Amino acid sequence: LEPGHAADQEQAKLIRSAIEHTTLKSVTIASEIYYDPDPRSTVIPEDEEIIQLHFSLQQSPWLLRLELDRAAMNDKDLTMGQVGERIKQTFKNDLFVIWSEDNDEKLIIRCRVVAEEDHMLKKIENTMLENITLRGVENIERVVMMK
Amino acid sequence: MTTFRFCRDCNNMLYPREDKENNRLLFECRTCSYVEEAGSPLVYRHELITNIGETAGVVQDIGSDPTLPRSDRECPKCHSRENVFFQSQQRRKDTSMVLFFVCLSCSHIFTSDQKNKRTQFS
Amino acid sequence: FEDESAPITAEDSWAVISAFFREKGLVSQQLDSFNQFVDYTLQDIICEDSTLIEISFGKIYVTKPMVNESDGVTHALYPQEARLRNLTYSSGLFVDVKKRTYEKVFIGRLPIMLRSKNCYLSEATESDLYKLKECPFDMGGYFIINGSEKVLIAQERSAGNIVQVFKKAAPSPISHVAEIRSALEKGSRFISTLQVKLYGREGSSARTIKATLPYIKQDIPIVIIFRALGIIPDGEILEHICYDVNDWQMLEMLKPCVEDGFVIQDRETALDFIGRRGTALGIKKEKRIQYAKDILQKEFLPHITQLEGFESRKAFFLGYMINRLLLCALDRKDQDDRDHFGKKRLDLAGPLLAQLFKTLFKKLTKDIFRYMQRTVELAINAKTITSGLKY
Amino acid sequence: PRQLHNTHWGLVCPAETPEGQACGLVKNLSLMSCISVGTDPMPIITFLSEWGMEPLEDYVPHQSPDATRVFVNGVWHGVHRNPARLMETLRTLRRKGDINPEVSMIRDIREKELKIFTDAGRVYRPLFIVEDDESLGHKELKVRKGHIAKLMATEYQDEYTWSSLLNEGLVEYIDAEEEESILIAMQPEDLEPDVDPAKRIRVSHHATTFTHCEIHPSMILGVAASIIPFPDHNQSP
Amino acid sequence: DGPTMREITETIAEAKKKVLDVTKEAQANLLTAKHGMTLRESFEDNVVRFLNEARDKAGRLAEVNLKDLNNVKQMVMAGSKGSFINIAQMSACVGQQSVEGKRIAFGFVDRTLPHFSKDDYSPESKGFVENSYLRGLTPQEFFFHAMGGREGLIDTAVKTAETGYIQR
Ligand SMILES: [Zn+2]
Ligand SMILES: [Zn+2]
Repeated sequence: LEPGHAADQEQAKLIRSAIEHTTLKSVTIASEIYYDPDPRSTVIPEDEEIIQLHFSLQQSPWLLRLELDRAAMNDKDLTMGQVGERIKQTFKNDLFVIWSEDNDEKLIIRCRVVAEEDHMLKKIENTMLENITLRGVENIERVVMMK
Repeated sequence: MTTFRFCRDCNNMLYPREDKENNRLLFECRTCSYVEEAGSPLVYRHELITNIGETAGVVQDIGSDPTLPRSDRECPKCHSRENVFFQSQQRRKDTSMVLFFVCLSCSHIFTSDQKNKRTQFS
Repeated sequence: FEDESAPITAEDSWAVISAFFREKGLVSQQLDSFNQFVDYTLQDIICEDSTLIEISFGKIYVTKPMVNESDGVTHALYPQEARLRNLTYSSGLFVDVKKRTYEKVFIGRLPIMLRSKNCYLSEATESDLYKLKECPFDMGGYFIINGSEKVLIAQERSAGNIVQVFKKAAPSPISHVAEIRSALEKGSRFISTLQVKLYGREGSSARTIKATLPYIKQDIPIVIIFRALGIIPDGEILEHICYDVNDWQMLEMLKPCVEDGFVIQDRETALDFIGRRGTALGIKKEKRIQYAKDILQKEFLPHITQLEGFESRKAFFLGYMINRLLLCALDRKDQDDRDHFGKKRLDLAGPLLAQLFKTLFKKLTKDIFRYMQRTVELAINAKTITSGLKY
Repeated sequence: PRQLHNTHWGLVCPAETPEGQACGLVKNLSLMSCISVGTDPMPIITFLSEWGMEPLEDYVPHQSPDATRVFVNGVWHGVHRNPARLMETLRTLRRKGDINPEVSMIRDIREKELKIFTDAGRVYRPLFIVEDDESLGHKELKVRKGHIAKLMATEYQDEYTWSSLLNEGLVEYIDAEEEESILIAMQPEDLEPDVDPAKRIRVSHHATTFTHCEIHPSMILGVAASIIPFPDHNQSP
Repeated sequence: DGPTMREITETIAEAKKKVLDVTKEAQANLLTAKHGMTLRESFEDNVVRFLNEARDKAGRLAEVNLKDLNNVKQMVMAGSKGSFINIAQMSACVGQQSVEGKRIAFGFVDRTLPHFSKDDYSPESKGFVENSYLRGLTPQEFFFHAMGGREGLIDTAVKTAETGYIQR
């Protein structure tokens, strides 16, 4: 670590999480594809508050839904916004992405392709879990602190 | 938990299809012309972190298995002290070392996981 | 007074052990193996391919050990003399042929294992042994060839007819494989190998499952093999693989399998699919379909059956391999341990002597066939065997 | 392959292997090992269906998921509900002698399988049977002083024999495969329902499951090592 | 020393408690995995650290004891053949066996030998040899010590072969 910062167990940890490669697959609990046709009202209860809350200051009826885990989330210093805006900045305009906020009790990401839908999705689901880099450097896997 | 169905006539796998007018989910057959409405909207599920498999092996004769360990704890149901117990039957590296017990009187499955998160253990 | 129902003590163990060695000695592995051959395995080989297009072979008799003398009577041969005289402690092998026209007999020599039922020392008393110049302390699980004492070291090898799933190196496109190396116990041990491979690794699009049949130049999707076997509906097939309806994870794993077999919807198209991957381009449909039926009947899981009406037996077994293969890819079971001794096997005198003796009895059988085609109008090379073994 | 595996216990010597190249690839059989010679499975396969083994021909999984599947020498012959009583009978037949001792029968309760082996080449050793068909106390070895008396009587007369012990269900032959399903006690004394500080430190008998007992632990050794005095006080190599 | 041997037995007994606790801990699911490590991985780690700490402290108690008359100690003090580890394995605990850097593995399904119950991760099960060579090893201890022994024989053959070609 940089000269004037070698006793900071706190910075060590920061740099650790900024090096240790982290994919979406390392933070995801499970993924599901639903038939949820009305981009306004949802067939999923828990997601009502999230589609509402996204109207303050094209899309296929098929929904890819990921459930993320807080432990791994806050552990690897990651924000719902970071994760989401990273996925978004990956699939061009070729994908509609929305996500619950850091306050909600459930971390969720919803995605719609933007007809062979069901198929492209299971492929996109794959690219997301393995290829997208949320944080870290390629190839660097474990990363440990020692004194 | 996507429990899927088969055709009524030709008994083949059904595939999800969209009724674009009333916006609902169907399941057609690609052999005959059969087609039905969907039970739930869930069409696919992928559990990166799973639980199923942990209890595999709980059989009626499990008590007669001599290689299994025995304890005398109490089961949350019949308080009978006749138990047989094993660790997670999944074979993943990232598993815990929690124990699963089987009441040999009422065959109830309980656990030593103080963070017990599930209700059925299946 | 010494209650005969009183528990046994640690010291009492040696009594049970002395009893063990009094009856078996120290080389029962050798004796027993060789005896099972000479007493059963031998006769069984004489009944396999024992008929020619007739001449059929029947019963076999085995002589006590003796020598072929140059300028003299056939002498009784004892081990001591065979060692000194650089001889071979063998015995006469006589068969019983049934010559019948269609459109005893001496046959080779068998080297005999000392102290086996056949040897002259097996029934010898202590003094009989001394007068014979054979130490009463000798154990005898060996042979005497050209005067030198020879031992057949046990050969350890993997057991046959056993399913085994294995993971695979990150490079290869096949993430898992379920293998069985079927082989018939008797007759002719045809080790045709069946492999059920799972294409694609965790995170690859549509992980498919294909099997490798013998004489077929392309891995075949499993759904197609099930239909070639008479199990047509997806429903019926999955049931042969997944014996639990709630296991949605496993059934999900086969979804791409079903799709990979869609084109084929009936038994004949399934058989033709296969027949074409094992036939040249100018062969006729029937011939093809026939080729595939014969393959699934004799080259496919031969340890189960080689007859006809047993396609449900092979379907369920094939389903069982697929089951265990997925049980591993689903991280519910660990890949099999290739080093578990319970799945190994040790070949000894008998089994070993049975590979050579089969192979040789089959060459003695070819020759006898070349004594008919070439005969437009007793022609038996006994040495074919006496040399093969001896060698 | 050249590593000393857990399943080698009692079947192959843990010490006698050569140095260098052949190390771990050339092995030696333990004093009491034997290798199966081979037997016909017909009678067993016949008896199996005579005892309720539903043919695989008429088996419907979605209809009887609990069913235990039975194999014989690798072949799946069928299914059987309530395998418990069949296994009891199977063990009794082999312990009488009606089923050749050499035959190996394994039931995996949790795995829902019953595998039988009749082929040659299988390595096995003998153990004391520890069934609890005795009332007076608890689980005990079936060999009692009276038996040993007969054994030693026959010795002195140089007719109760090793085969006698086998026939009267007192001892059994066990291969690595079957070994998986049992629980073996080291010293018969441990089935027992201020300590010598000079003795070595041994573990405790927390068992009521015992199914067998080692005739004597020193029999895991082969011929060469059986000649080393106090081998248990030496460094392994 | 008679009392020393007692200080040694207790030292090991104290090790088996620390191990027993971490087990109950793990079984209740209270152990926290160390970053970039599995529950099971860090569990094993602590158990092995405990078991070596034991062999070692057990060994020091024996070393200190021995008088200056003790011939083994006389040889060690001079520099001619000898070392702590030797006195430790002969007089006090022999220690934990191991193959491929880990404790003895479950070669049979979920157990090291048919003599144990399934899912037994205790020290006696997975290969800790409690006795010294003087006391003698139990049969299970003996087999485990032979598993570990074979390892050294195998790669001693390797190290040998590989080094001869590297040198040339
Ligand atoms: Zn249909
Ligand atoms: Zn209960």
